[PDB]
Amino acid sequence: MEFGQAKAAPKVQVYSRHPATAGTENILNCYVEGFHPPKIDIALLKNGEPMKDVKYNDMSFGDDWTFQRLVYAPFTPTKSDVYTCRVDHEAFTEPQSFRWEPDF
Amino acid sequence: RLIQNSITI
Amino acid sequence: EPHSLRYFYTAVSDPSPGVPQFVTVGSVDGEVFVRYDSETRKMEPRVDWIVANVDQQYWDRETETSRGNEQIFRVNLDTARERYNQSRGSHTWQCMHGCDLEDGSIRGFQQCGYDGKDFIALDKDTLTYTAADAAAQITKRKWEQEGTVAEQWKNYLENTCIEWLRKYVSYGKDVLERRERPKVRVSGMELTLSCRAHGFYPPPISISWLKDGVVQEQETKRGSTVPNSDGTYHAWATIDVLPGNRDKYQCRVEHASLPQPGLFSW
Repeated sequence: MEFGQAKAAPKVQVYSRHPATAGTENILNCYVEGFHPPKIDIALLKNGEPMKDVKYNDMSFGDDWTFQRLVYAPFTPTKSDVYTCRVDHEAFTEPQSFRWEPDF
Repeated sequence: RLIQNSITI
Repeated sequence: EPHSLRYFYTAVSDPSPGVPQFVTVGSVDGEVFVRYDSETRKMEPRVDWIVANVDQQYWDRETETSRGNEQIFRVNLDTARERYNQSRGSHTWQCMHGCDLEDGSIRGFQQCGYDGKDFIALDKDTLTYTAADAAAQITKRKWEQEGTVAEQWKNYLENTCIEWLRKYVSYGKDVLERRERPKVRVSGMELTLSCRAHGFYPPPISISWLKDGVVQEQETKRGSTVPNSDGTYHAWATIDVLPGNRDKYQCRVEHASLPQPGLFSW
Protein backbone atom coordinates (compact mmCIF):
# COMPACT_ATOMS: atom_id res chain seq x y z
CA MET A 1 0.00 0.00 0.00
CA GLU A 2 1.04 3.61 -0.53
CA PHE A 3 2.31 5.78 2.32
CA GLY A 4 -0.67 7.26 4.17
CA GLN A 5 -3.06 4.57 2.96
CA ALA A 6 -4.78 2.81 5.88
CA LYS A 7 -6.36 -0.24 4.25
CA ALA A 8 -7.30 -1.96 0.98
CA ALA A 9 -10.63 -3.45 -0.12
CA PRO A 10 -10.89 -7.13 -1.16
CA LYS A 11 -11.36 -7.96 -4.84
CA VAL A 12 -13.45 -11.09 -5.19
CA GLN A 13 -14.04 -13.85 -7.76
CA VAL A 14 -16.50 -16.74 -7.44
CA TYR A 15 -16.08 -19.69 -9.81
CA SER A 16 -16.45 -23.46 -10.02
CA ARG A 17 -13.63 -25.99 -10.55
CA HIS A 18 -15.44 -27.39 -13.62
CA PRO A 19 -18.00 -25.90 -16.00
CA ALA A 20 -21.41 -26.15 -14.31
CA THR A 21 -23.76 -29.03 -15.11
CA ALA A 22 -26.83 -29.13 -12.85
CA GLY A 23 -26.71 -32.38 -10.86
CA THR A 24 -22.97 -33.02 -11.38
CA GLU A 25 -20.57 -32.79 -8.43
CA ASN A 26 -18.28 -29.77 -8.51
CA ILE A 27 -16.25 -27.44 -6.24
CA LEU A 28 -17.22 -23.84 -5.46
CA ASN A 29 -14.36 -21.36 -5.17
CA CYS A 30 -14.20 -17.90 -3.67
CA TYR A 31 -10.86 -16.25 -4.22
CA VAL A 32 -10.24 -12.99 -2.36
CA GLU A 33 -7.19 -10.80 -3.00
CA GLY A 34 -5.80 -7.29 -2.57
CA PHE A 35 -7.01 -6.72 1.00
CA HIS A 36 -5.34 -5.23 4.09
CA PRO A 37 -5.49 -5.72 7.02
CA PRO A 38 -5.61 -9.55 6.98
CA LYS A 39 -8.65 -9.77 9.32
CA ILE A 40 -11.53 -10.86 7.07
CA ASP A 41 -14.68 -12.99 7.05
CA ILE A 42 -15.26 -14.98 3.86
CA ALA A 43 -18.44 -17.04 3.81
CA LEU A 44 -19.67 -19.51 1.19
CA LEU A 45 -23.49 -19.59 1.27
CA LYS A 46 -26.15 -21.80 -0.29
CA ASN A 47 -29.42 -19.84 -0.36
CA GLY A 48 -27.92 -17.62 2.36
CA GLU A 49 -26.90 -20.58 4.53
CA PRO A 50 -23.31 -21.59 5.42
CA MET A 51 -22.17 -24.52 3.26
CA LYS A 52 -20.85 -27.83 4.59
CA ASP A 53 -17.12 -28.64 4.65
CA VAL A 54 -15.76 -25.25 3.59
CA LYS A 55 -11.97 -25.16 3.54
CA TYR A 56 -9.67 -22.16 3.86
CA ASN A 57 -6.25 -22.20 2.26
CA ASP A 58 -3.16 -20.54 3.76
CA MET A 59 -2.77 -16.85 2.96
CA SER A 60 -0.18 -15.40 0.64
CA PHE A 61 0.60 -11.76 -0.13
CA GLY A 62 1.88 -9.63 -3.00
CA ASP A 63 4.63 -7.06 -3.37
CA ASP A 64 2.15 -4.40 -2.18
CA TRP A 65 1.65 -6.40 1.07
CA THR A 66 -2.01 -7.12 0.35
CA PHE A 67 -3.33 -10.55 1.22
CA GLN A 68 -4.97 -13.31 -0.81
CA ARG A 69 -6.91 -16.40 0.19
CA LEU A 70 -8.76 -19.20 -1.58
CA VAL A 71 -11.94 -20.49 0.08
CA TYR A 72 -13.68 -23.54 -1.38
CA ALA A 73 -16.26 -26.27 -0.78
CA PRO A 74 -17.55 -29.33 -2.64
CA PHE A 75 -21.04 -28.79 -4.07
CA THR A 76 -23.62 -30.09 -6.53
CA PRO A 77 -25.18 -27.09 -8.35
CA THR A 78 -28.81 -27.04 -9.49
CA LYS A 79 -31.00 -24.72 -11.59
CA SER A 80 -32.66 -23.24 -8.49
CA ASP A 81 -30.07 -22.97 -5.65
CA VAL A 82 -28.36 -19.60 -5.11
CA TYR A 83 -24.65 -19.69 -4.34
CA THR A 84 -22.82 -16.66 -2.96
CA CYS A 85 -19.59 -15.64 -1.31
CA ARG A 86 -20.22 -13.08 1.43
CA VAL A 87 -17.14 -11.05 2.45
CA ASP A 88 -16.93 -8.76 5.47
CA HIS A 89 -13.83 -6.55 5.75
CA GLU A 90 -13.17 -3.14 7.39
CA ALA A 91 -12.48 -1.63 3.94
CA PHE A 92 -16.13 -2.36 3.04
CA THR A 93 -18.80 -0.27 4.81
CA GLU A 94 -21.00 -3.38 4.96
CA PRO A 95 -20.50 -7.06 4.06
CA GLN A 96 -20.57 -7.58 0.29
CA SER A 97 -22.17 -10.59 -1.39
CA PHE A 98 -20.82 -11.95 -4.69
CA ARG A 99 -23.15 -14.23 -6.64
CA TRP A 100 -21.90 -17.30 -8.49
CA GLU A 101 -23.09 -17.11 -12.10
CA PRO A 102 -23.72 -20.74 -13.17
CA ASP A 103 -23.70 -20.30 -16.97
CA PHE A 104 -24.90 -23.90 -17.47
CA ARG B 1 14.57 -23.96 3.82
CA LEU B 2 14.24 -20.87 6.07
CA ILE B 3 17.20 -18.59 6.71
CA GLN B 4 18.39 -18.96 10.31
CA ASN B 5 19.49 -16.40 12.92
CA SER B 6 17.06 -13.57 12.08
CA ILE B 7 17.40 -10.12 13.73
CA THR B 8 14.96 -7.62 15.28
CA ILE B 9 14.38 -4.18 13.74
CA GLU C 1 10.14 -23.30 -16.93
CA PRO C 2 11.20 -20.48 -14.53
CA HIS C 3 11.15 -21.29 -10.79
CA SER C 4 10.84 -19.51 -7.44
CA LEU C 5 11.00 -20.17 -3.71
CA ARG C 6 9.07 -17.74 -1.47
CA TYR C 7 8.59 -17.36 2.29
CA PHE C 8 5.77 -15.15 3.60
CA TYR C 9 5.84 -14.09 7.26
CA THR C 10 2.87 -12.37 8.93
CA ALA C 11 2.56 -11.26 12.54
CA VAL C 12 -0.36 -9.30 14.01
CA SER C 13 -0.83 -7.58 17.38
CA ASP C 14 -4.54 -8.55 17.35
CA PRO C 15 -5.21 -12.06 15.97
CA SER C 16 -8.63 -12.91 14.50
CA PRO C 17 -10.40 -15.93 12.89
CA GLY C 18 -8.02 -17.38 10.27
CA VAL C 19 -5.27 -14.96 11.37
CA PRO C 20 -2.95 -16.42 14.04
CA GLN C 21 -0.52 -14.16 15.89
CA PHE C 22 2.31 -15.44 13.68
CA VAL C 23 2.29 -17.42 10.42
CA THR C 24 5.04 -18.51 8.05
CA VAL C 25 4.08 -19.91 4.64
CA GLY C 26 6.56 -21.38 2.14
CA SER C 27 5.79 -21.68 -1.56
CA VAL C 28 7.46 -23.13 -4.64
CA ASP C 29 6.37 -21.76 -8.03
CA GLY C 30 3.41 -20.12 -6.29
CA GLU C 31 2.26 -23.38 -4.67
CA VAL C 32 2.30 -23.57 -0.84
CA PHE C 33 4.43 -26.52 0.35
CA VAL C 34 5.10 -25.76 4.05
CA ARG C 35 3.40 -23.81 6.84
CA TYR C 36 4.00 -22.88 10.47
CA ASP C 37 1.94 -20.93 12.97
CA SER C 38 2.10 -19.77 16.60
CA GLU C 39 -0.77 -22.11 17.51
CA THR C 40 0.45 -25.46 16.10
CA ARG C 41 4.04 -24.40 16.78
CA LYS C 42 5.47 -26.73 14.13
CA MET C 43 6.45 -26.51 10.46
CA GLU C 44 4.06 -28.78 8.59
CA PRO C 45 3.85 -30.09 5.00
CA ARG C 46 1.09 -28.84 2.73
CA VAL C 47 1.92 -31.04 -0.27
CA ASP C 48 2.91 -34.72 -0.65
CA TRP C 49 6.22 -34.29 -2.44
CA ILE C 50 7.93 -32.50 0.48
CA VAL C 51 7.22 -35.13 3.19
CA ALA C 52 8.27 -37.91 0.79
CA ASN C 53 11.64 -36.25 0.17
CA VAL C 54 12.95 -34.77 3.45
CA ASP C 55 14.00 -36.31 6.75
CA GLN C 56 12.66 -35.63 10.26
CA GLN C 57 15.68 -33.37 10.89
CA TYR C 58 14.34 -31.02 8.17
CA TRP C 59 11.05 -30.61 10.08
CA ASP C 60 12.81 -30.27 13.45
CA ARG C 61 15.12 -27.55 12.11
CA GLU C 62 12.38 -25.59 10.30
CA THR C 63 10.28 -25.80 13.48
CA GLU C 64 13.22 -24.54 15.60
CA THR C 65 13.89 -21.64 13.19
CA SER C 66 10.18 -20.67 13.15
CA ARG C 67 9.85 -20.85 16.95
CA GLY C 68 12.72 -18.33 17.16
CA ASN C 69 11.19 -16.10 14.43
CA GLU C 70 7.92 -15.87 16.35
CA GLN C 71 9.72 -14.14 19.23
CA ILE C 72 11.61 -11.79 16.86
CA PHE C 73 8.37 -10.74 15.15
CA ARG C 74 6.67 -10.05 18.52
CA VAL C 75 9.53 -7.64 19.32
CA ASN C 76 9.32 -6.05 15.85
CA LEU C 77 5.64 -5.21 16.51
CA ASP C 78 6.51 -3.61 19.88
CA THR C 79 9.48 -1.67 18.44
CA ALA C 80 7.47 -0.45 15.44
CA ARG C 81 4.65 0.76 17.69
CA GLU C 82 7.20 2.69 19.80
CA ARG C 83 9.04 4.13 16.73
CA TYR C 84 5.83 5.56 15.29
CA ASN C 85 4.68 6.67 18.78
CA GLN C 86 1.51 4.59 18.48
CA SER C 87 -0.94 3.53 21.15
CA ARG C 88 -1.97 -0.12 21.67
CA GLY C 89 -3.97 -1.35 18.66
CA SER C 90 -4.29 -3.60 15.61
CA HIS C 91 -1.04 -3.69 13.66
CA THR C 92 0.65 -5.93 11.10
CA TRP C 93 4.29 -6.81 10.55
CA GLN C 94 5.17 -8.64 7.30
CA CYS C 95 8.36 -9.95 5.70
CA MET C 96 8.82 -11.71 2.38
CA HIS C 97 11.90 -13.33 1.03
CA GLY C 98 12.74 -15.48 -1.94
CA CYS C 99 14.85 -16.35 -4.93
CA ASP C 100 14.11 -16.89 -8.64
CA LEU C 101 15.80 -19.30 -10.99
CA GLU C 102 15.46 -18.26 -14.63
CA ASP C 103 17.47 -19.18 -17.73
CA GLY C 104 20.89 -19.45 -16.09
CA SER C 105 20.46 -16.34 -13.96
CA ILE C 106 19.32 -15.94 -10.36
CA ARG C 107 17.40 -13.27 -8.41
CA GLY C 108 16.95 -12.77 -4.66
CA PHE C 109 15.14 -10.37 -2.33
CA GLN C 110 14.32 -9.63 1.32
CA GLN C 111 11.77 -6.98 2.26
CA CYS C 112 9.70 -6.09 5.34
CA GLY C 113 6.53 -4.03 5.72
CA TYR C 114 4.61 -2.45 8.61
CA ASP C 115 0.81 -1.95 8.50
CA GLY C 116 0.99 -2.87 4.80
CA LYS C 117 3.53 -0.19 3.83
CA ASP C 118 7.19 -0.64 2.90
CA PHE C 119 9.56 -0.41 5.81
CA ILE C 120 12.94 -1.88 4.82
CA ALA C 121 14.38 -3.86 1.90
CA LEU C 122 17.75 -5.43 1.15
CA ASP C 123 19.79 -4.00 -1.72
CA LYS C 124 21.75 -7.15 -2.49
CA ASP C 125 24.08 -5.50 -5.05
CA THR C 126 25.46 -2.92 -2.58
CA LEU C 127 24.84 -4.87 0.66
CA THR C 128 22.91 -1.96 2.13
CA TYR C 129 19.33 -1.59 3.39
CA THR C 130 16.84 0.75 1.77
CA ALA C 131 14.77 2.54 4.41
CA ALA C 132 11.26 3.78 3.58
CA ASP C 133 11.14 6.57 6.20
CA ALA C 134 12.95 7.98 9.27
CA ALA C 135 11.71 5.18 11.54
CA ALA C 136 13.24 2.60 9.21
CA GLN C 137 16.51 4.55 8.99
CA ILE C 138 17.16 3.48 12.62
CA THR C 139 16.89 -0.17 11.49
CA LYS C 140 19.10 0.56 8.44
CA ARG C 141 21.85 1.85 10.76
CA LYS C 142 21.43 -1.11 13.15
CA TRP C 143 21.56 -3.80 10.46
CA GLU C 144 24.40 -2.16 8.54
CA GLN C 145 26.43 -1.54 11.72
CA GLU C 146 25.91 -5.17 12.74
CA GLY C 147 28.14 -5.87 9.75
CA THR C 148 27.12 -9.45 8.85
CA VAL C 149 23.34 -9.20 8.28
CA ALA C 150 23.45 -8.11 4.61
CA GLU C 151 26.30 -10.54 3.91
CA GLN C 152 24.40 -13.47 5.47
CA TRP C 153 21.34 -12.55 3.42
CA LYS C 154 23.33 -12.35 0.18
CA ASN C 155 24.87 -15.76 0.94
CA TYR C 156 21.44 -17.22 1.72
CA LEU C 157 19.66 -15.76 -1.32
CA GLU C 158 22.40 -16.52 -3.84
CA ASN C 159 23.40 -19.97 -2.54
CA THR C 160 21.26 -21.67 0.14
CA CYS C 161 17.90 -20.52 -1.27
CA ILE C 162 18.82 -21.56 -4.83
CA GLU C 163 20.26 -24.91 -3.71
CA TRP C 164 17.02 -25.75 -1.88
CA LEU C 165 14.86 -24.46 -4.76
CA ARG C 166 16.68 -26.84 -7.13
CA LYS C 167 15.96 -29.70 -4.68
CA TYR C 168 12.28 -28.72 -4.29
CA VAL C 169 11.75 -28.45 -8.05
CA SER C 170 13.26 -31.94 -8.36
CA TYR C 171 11.08 -33.34 -5.53
CA GLY C 172 7.90 -31.87 -7.04
CA LYS C 173 8.71 -32.32 -10.75
CA ASP C 174 5.69 -34.56 -11.51
CA VAL C 175 3.48 -31.82 -10.09
CA LEU C 176 5.43 -28.67 -11.01
CA GLU C 177 6.35 -29.59 -14.59
CA ARG C 178 3.06 -31.16 -15.66
CA ARG C 179 0.58 -29.73 -18.14
CA GLU C 180 -3.20 -29.83 -17.80
CA ARG C 181 -5.56 -28.71 -20.55
CA PRO C 182 -8.12 -26.00 -19.87
CA LYS C 183 -11.73 -27.10 -20.23
CA VAL C 184 -13.29 -24.12 -21.99
CA ARG C 185 -16.89 -22.91 -22.10
CA VAL C 186 -18.42 -19.92 -23.87
CA SER C 187 -21.55 -18.22 -22.47
CA GLY C 188 -23.73 -15.17 -23.17
CA MET C 189 -26.25 -12.84 -21.53
CA GLU C 190 -28.61 -10.32 -23.18
CA LEU C 191 -24.73 -9.16 -25.47
CA THR C 192 -21.97 -10.05 -23.03
CA LEU C 193 -19.99 -13.05 -24.25
CA SER C 194 -17.95 -14.96 -21.67
CA CYS C 195 -15.03 -17.31 -22.28
CA ARG C 196 -14.15 -19.39 -19.20
CA ALA C 197 -11.11 -21.67 -18.95
CA HIS C 198 -11.14 -24.31 -16.20
CA GLY C 199 -8.45 -26.50 -14.68
CA PHE C 200 -5.28 -25.51 -16.54
CA TYR C 201 -1.59 -25.72 -15.55
CA PRO C 202 0.80 -23.95 -15.62
CA PRO C 203 -0.77 -20.53 -14.79
CA PRO C 204 0.39 -18.58 -17.86
CA ILE C 205 -2.51 -18.29 -20.31
CA SER C 206 -3.83 -15.95 -22.99
CA ILE C 207 -7.57 -15.73 -23.65
CA SER C 208 -8.64 -13.43 -26.52
CA TRP C 209 -11.87 -12.60 -28.32
CA LEU C 210 -11.86 -12.46 -32.13
CA LYS C 211 -14.36 -10.80 -34.45
CA ASP C 212 -14.09 -12.54 -37.84
CA GLY C 213 -10.54 -13.54 -36.86
CA VAL C 214 -9.60 -10.05 -35.66
CA VAL C 215 -8.29 -9.63 -32.07
CA GLN C 216 -10.40 -7.19 -30.04
CA GLU C 217 -7.81 -6.04 -27.47
CA GLN C 218 -9.40 -2.73 -26.43
CA GLU C 219 -12.77 -4.48 -26.03
CA THR C 220 -11.63 -7.50 -24.01
CA LYS C 221 -12.14 -7.43 -20.24
CA ARG C 222 -10.15 -10.00 -18.20
CA GLY C 223 -10.12 -11.34 -14.67
CA SER C 224 -6.98 -12.15 -12.75
CA THR C 225 -5.85 -15.79 -13.09
CA VAL C 226 -6.93 -17.57 -9.90
CA PRO C 227 -6.17 -20.98 -8.35
CA ASN C 228 -8.44 -23.96 -7.97
CA SER C 229 -8.15 -26.14 -4.84
CA ASP C 230 -6.16 -28.84 -6.66
CA GLY C 231 -3.41 -26.50 -7.85
CA THR C 232 -4.88 -25.99 -11.33
CA TYR C 233 -6.04 -22.52 -12.44
CA HIS C 234 -9.02 -20.56 -13.70
CA ALA C 235 -9.24 -17.55 -16.03
CA TRP C 236 -11.94 -15.76 -18.02
CA ALA C 237 -12.38 -13.09 -20.68
CA THR C 238 -15.61 -11.30 -21.57
CA ILE C 239 -16.73 -9.01 -24.39
CA ASP C 240 -19.74 -6.74 -24.98
CA VAL C 241 -21.20 -7.05 -28.49
CA LEU C 242 -24.45 -6.42 -30.42
CA PRO C 243 -26.89 -9.38 -30.12
CA GLY C 244 -27.00 -9.59 -33.94
CA ASN C 245 -23.24 -9.99 -34.25
CA ARG C 246 -23.11 -13.14 -32.09
CA ASP C 247 -21.69 -15.45 -34.77
CA LYS C 248 -18.75 -13.21 -35.73
CA TYR C 249 -17.01 -13.90 -32.42
CA GLN C 250 -14.61 -16.63 -31.29
CA CYS C 251 -12.54 -17.09 -28.16
CA ARG C 252 -8.86 -17.91 -28.68
CA VAL C 253 -7.06 -19.68 -25.83
CA GLU C 254 -3.25 -19.96 -25.88
CA HIS C 255 -1.65 -22.26 -23.30
CA ALA C 256 1.38 -24.58 -22.96
CA SER C 257 -0.84 -27.68 -22.90
CA LEU C 258 -2.19 -26.66 -26.35
CA PRO C 259 0.12 -27.25 -29.36
CA GLN C 260 -2.19 -24.91 -31.29
CA PRO C 261 -4.36 -22.17 -29.78
CA GLY C 262 -7.89 -23.47 -29.16
CA LEU C 263 -10.85 -21.72 -30.79
CA PHE C 264 -14.33 -21.71 -29.27
CA SER C 265 -17.79 -20.43 -30.24
CA TRP C 266 -20.95 -20.02 -28.13
